[PDB]
Amino acid sequence: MIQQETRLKVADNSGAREVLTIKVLGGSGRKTANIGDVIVCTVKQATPGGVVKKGEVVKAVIVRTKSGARRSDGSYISFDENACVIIRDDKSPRGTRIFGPVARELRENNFMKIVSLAPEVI
Amino acid sequence: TKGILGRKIGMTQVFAENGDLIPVTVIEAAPNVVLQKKTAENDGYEAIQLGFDDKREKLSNKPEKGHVAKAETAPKRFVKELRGVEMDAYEVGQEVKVEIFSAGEIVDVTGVSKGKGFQGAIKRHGQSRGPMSHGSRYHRRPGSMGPVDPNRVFKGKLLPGRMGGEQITVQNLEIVKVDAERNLLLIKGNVPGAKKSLITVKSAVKS
Amino acid sequence: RLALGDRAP
Amino acid sequence: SRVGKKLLEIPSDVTVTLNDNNTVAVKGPKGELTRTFHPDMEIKVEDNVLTVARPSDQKEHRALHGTTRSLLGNMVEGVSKGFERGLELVGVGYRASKSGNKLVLNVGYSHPVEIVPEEGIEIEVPSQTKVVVKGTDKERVGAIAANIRAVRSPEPYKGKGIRYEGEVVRRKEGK
Amino acid sequence: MKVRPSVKPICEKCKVIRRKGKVMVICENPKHKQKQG
RNA sequence: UAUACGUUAAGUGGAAAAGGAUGUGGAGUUGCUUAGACAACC
RNA sequence: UUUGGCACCUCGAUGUCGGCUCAUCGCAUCCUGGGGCUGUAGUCGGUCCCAAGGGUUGGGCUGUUCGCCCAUUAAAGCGGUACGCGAGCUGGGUUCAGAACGUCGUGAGACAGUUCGGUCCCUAUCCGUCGCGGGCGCAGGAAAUUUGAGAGGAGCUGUCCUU
RNA sequence: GGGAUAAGUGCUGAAAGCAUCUAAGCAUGAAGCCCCCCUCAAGAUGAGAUUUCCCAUUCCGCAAGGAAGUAAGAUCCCUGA
Ligand SMILES: [K+]
Ligand SMILES: [K+]
Ligand SMILES: [K+]
Ligand SMILES: [K+]
Ligand SMILES: [K+]
Ligand SMILES: [K+]
Ligand SMILES: [Mg+2]
Ligand SMILES: [Mg+2]
Ligand SMILES: [Mg+2]
Ligand SMILES: [Mg+2]
Ligand SMILES: [Mg+2]
Ligand SMILES: [Mg+2]
Ligand SMILES: [Mg+2]
Ligand SMILES: [Mg+2]
Ligand SMILES: [Mg+2]
Ligand SMILES: [Mg+2]
Ligand SMILES: [Mg+2]
Ligand SMILES: [Mg+2]
Ligand SMILES: [Mg+2]
Ligand SMILES: [Mg+2]
Ligand SMILES: [Mg+2]
Ligand SMILES: [Mg+2]
Ligand SMILES: [Mg+2]
Ligand SMILES: [Zn+2]
Repeated sequence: MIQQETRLKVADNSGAREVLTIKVLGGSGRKTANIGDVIVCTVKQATPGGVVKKGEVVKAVIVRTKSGARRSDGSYISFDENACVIIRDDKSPRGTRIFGPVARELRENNFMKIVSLAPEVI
Repeated sequence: TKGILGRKIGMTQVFAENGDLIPVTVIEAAPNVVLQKKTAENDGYEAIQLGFDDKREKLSNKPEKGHVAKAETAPKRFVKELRGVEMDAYEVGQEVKVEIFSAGEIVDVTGVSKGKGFQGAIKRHGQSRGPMSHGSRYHRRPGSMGPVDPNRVFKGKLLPGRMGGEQITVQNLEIVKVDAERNLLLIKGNVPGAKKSLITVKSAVKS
Repeated sequence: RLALGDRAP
Repeated sequence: SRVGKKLLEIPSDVTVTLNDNNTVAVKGPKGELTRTFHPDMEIKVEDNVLTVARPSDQKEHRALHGTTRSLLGNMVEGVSKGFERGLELVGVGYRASKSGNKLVLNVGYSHPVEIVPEEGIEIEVPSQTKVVVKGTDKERVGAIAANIRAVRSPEPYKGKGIRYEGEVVRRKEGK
Repeated sequence: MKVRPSVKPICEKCKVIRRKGKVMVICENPKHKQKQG
């Protein structure tokens, strides 16, 4: 459950360390985004020398959340943190590496490059 | 149209064959009995009157006993009509059983919503609170009653009052399982009302 | 209780 | 009305039955056509010559007079010769086809469009790209012809679509 | 359609007619279609 | 629910202007027309 | 709906900006539905007609209305209702007494100039609104099941795939 | 999904030999209108309908009315949700 002002760790090597959520995308009054949803966000903390710089507005896909996600079989997945991956408009990650486990839900939304790069998909 | 009366037992869940976990409501509907057929000639409209749930003799009265004589049945606790049914398909005294339905069939379920007693505008109409700080003395109140010009409040200014206890229909629920021996329908999802409350299960009107 | 009153200056 | 004053020749096999409220049934080789006319309009058949007599000279009657001749004139021509409007499909892959009673147009949509002609009207599909509505009632032939043209009416850039036979399309230029 | 208070012939092929109590112009040139309103 | 003769078809009557119009009633002037007009159709 | 003109109600008081809460109405329509014309190839548009059913975002700055900006959205409509709604809330501003700046004034002081601070009362009688009972009626007294005159509710819309 | 319509599109068609969606006649056509869907609803005094139950008591009265004890049935009171 990510909303305007939620800060997320960035689970990639794009240069951004922390982003602030500017907007949940996909409809007028949409309050909240979950795993596999895209957000507009500003980079609040960056790694020095990275591609993505502090202050850039960027799109990111959420790949883990504390709220987590329910599956049709009645099972759930939750993580210890909220994290996203900066993306281009075609869903490809701007970085080359993904850190930490991502949720299976990203396959469903056709974030395949992310799912392939992730060390674990739970 | 087809339909039956039962009691809401409660909720549980069932694994589907694909492994999906389906929440279900258990309705126990012992065989309903057709107590009366209303006809266009006599009554001005076609319907059957279903009785459900045998009542002790002490709890019956002579007018009730007489009304269920033609159907040759014990006095019934709940009596409802079904319109839209096939009149020729039913006879007075006929038992209507849960196996009229089958798994996968889409139904509408009707019952009385649980009672909540006297409730305010926040709970009853989903209104916003005023601020909780910044000097507010406006928390759970119902908002302006309206403009000055009419010198009166228009009808349908929503206010506190008794909430719940209303007839509610939920449309397009799926029968998950029919257990003919135990007289159970298992219906996907949740339906109006308290446990033990009378539920009417009908074939869906938008089918 | 107002500072000025109704239809203040 | 000049039109109302004009008499009309009835062929021998065109019976002209009358009834209450000047209701003229017209039998012939093709079929039967009934039409209730306006009460005041006067009508008479002598020596196989139907003539529409104008009762008054009010503009209301000046209108109904010419109309009543025209309709009877069409009712006669209907049962004798019959009417038919022609329709021409124009455009790549636009094709009509009869399918029992129904016309079936394939005119560039993602579904085929079907027209069921009512009792009396009949539709012929000589070419793949040509339709003909045949019938006795000139009104009712025109109606179905228009209903068919309405499916995909002639657009102005390349003239594509269902047109009437010998229809002038205002042809605009694209670029 | 031009909906305007002044319906007039724009060209020589324009016909002024009257339908359902409304003054209209009809023309081969569809730009010249006018209804009074 | 008068009488007589007219007008209106807009519920005009029962709120509005420049202006626009083959609405309809009454007058009147005038071009052309059985040496055949006007419309249609070589 | 503006700024005004007039000074007709109210000075033995008709609380006064903005916001909040709650709406409701108009249509001169912002979106969605239906169309005509196009200097409409297509995709987009422009312009006019019908249409008020429903819908019509969250932030930065400012007391602000407004506006500009960020990011969205199908869209981010315009207006009315005592500039809708303070016996419903707020009290930033405006609008008392303190103090100060610039300025004007010999001065006391003054300024829709600014600045920091500055008491928001009321147990609802009547109508009205939302709920809930009692009474009698409905040509006998009862227990159930009902018809529906009539009333309310709902009414939004995106994207992708396919063709 | 029906029904009827708005703008719009017409068909047939004269007034006005032609033309003309209109005057007679016949269509089509909107998230809109009336339905369809959900809820309340006979104090709808216009008080509706159906099924079933009780049964024509006693005493006052010239009757008109009145009183009493009851039937079917309900309630007081009580255990509660
Ligand atoms: K009037
Ligand atoms: K005053
Ligand atoms: K106050
Ligand atoms: K007041
Ligand atoms: K009062
Ligand atoms: K009643
Ligand atoms: Mg809120
Ligand atoms: Mg408080
Ligand atoms: Mg009043
Ligand atoms: Mg002009
Ligand atoms: Mg009027
Ligand atoms: Mg004066
Ligand atoms: Mg006073
Ligand atoms: Mg309008
Ligand atoms: Mg003002
Ligand atoms: Mg105000
Ligand atoms: Mg007030
Ligand atoms: Mg203040
Ligand atoms: Mg000085
Ligand atoms: Mg001042
Ligand atoms: Mg100054
Ligand atoms: Mg009704
Ligand atoms: Mg009754
Ligand atoms: Zn023209």
